[PDB]
Amino acid sequence: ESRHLPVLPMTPRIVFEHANEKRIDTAKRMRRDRRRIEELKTLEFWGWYMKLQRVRGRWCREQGVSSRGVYGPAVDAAELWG
Amino acid sequence: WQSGVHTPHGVVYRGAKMKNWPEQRIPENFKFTEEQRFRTKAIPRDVGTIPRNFVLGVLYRHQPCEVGGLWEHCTNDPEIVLDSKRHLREVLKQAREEGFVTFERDAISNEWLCFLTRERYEEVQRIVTAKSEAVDTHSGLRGAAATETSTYAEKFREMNVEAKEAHARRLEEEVANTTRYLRRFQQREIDYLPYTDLNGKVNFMWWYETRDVQ
Repeated sequence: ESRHLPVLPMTPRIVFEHANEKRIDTAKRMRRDRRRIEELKTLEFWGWYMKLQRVRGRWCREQGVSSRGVYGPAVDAAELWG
Repeated sequence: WQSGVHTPHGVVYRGAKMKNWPEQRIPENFKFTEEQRFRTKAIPRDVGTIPRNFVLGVLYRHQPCEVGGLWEHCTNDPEIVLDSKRHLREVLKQAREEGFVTFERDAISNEWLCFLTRERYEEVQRIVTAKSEAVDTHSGLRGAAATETSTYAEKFREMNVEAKEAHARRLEEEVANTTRYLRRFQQREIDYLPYTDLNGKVNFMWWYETRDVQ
């Protein structure tokens, strides 16, 4: 009959299929970028917490705070309860 | 730990002392009651980057490492960061879990020999080279004697060209003597602080310094 290139006429079914494909791609992209953002947030929060722990350790070292009870280093040397 | 209770009297480890821990004498008659000894606990030791690097370097030096041989080599080494045989065992266990050390029942002798995973051997080599370069760059006095450095390079080349087993043994003896001489004055102190991570697991942050007893 015809020899032109194979062209699908625009129909409700075809346009609905294209809309569904775009919706699926949009959902996938949204979730992927959301996961990336959450990973970045978690990484930076862990970095901040590590910085906080380093600052706490430095302050405790300066102030002579051992954070191991009212007992002196002798109990830790004994190691009978650590 | 304390020498008189956790070990028989007269046993002392020439490792890295803990900061502020008092070396207090204990009477010879001291002895635990069996139930108390069973209930006794132990302070957690550092299993992280520096201890594992030190142990990996020791194994890299002495690829075939027996138990007593490994402990003696660690004691001889001047970069000691460990504190006791318990700390050494914990570091070895951590390295094994990471996949660095492998223990094999030697056919020649019943003693358990130790090897390094070939996959991790490149990592061990990189760690050793990086540590050596960092020490060389940090040492301010090093390089002030160009003649001494040239003579040492000549000695290295001579050992490489000839059989260097005797030279290595003599160097190990000299290193042991120098480590004893250093311990006479200086000591590597360890200072630790507990903390709680986000996961809720209690861990310890450690830092090592060098103090001059004088």
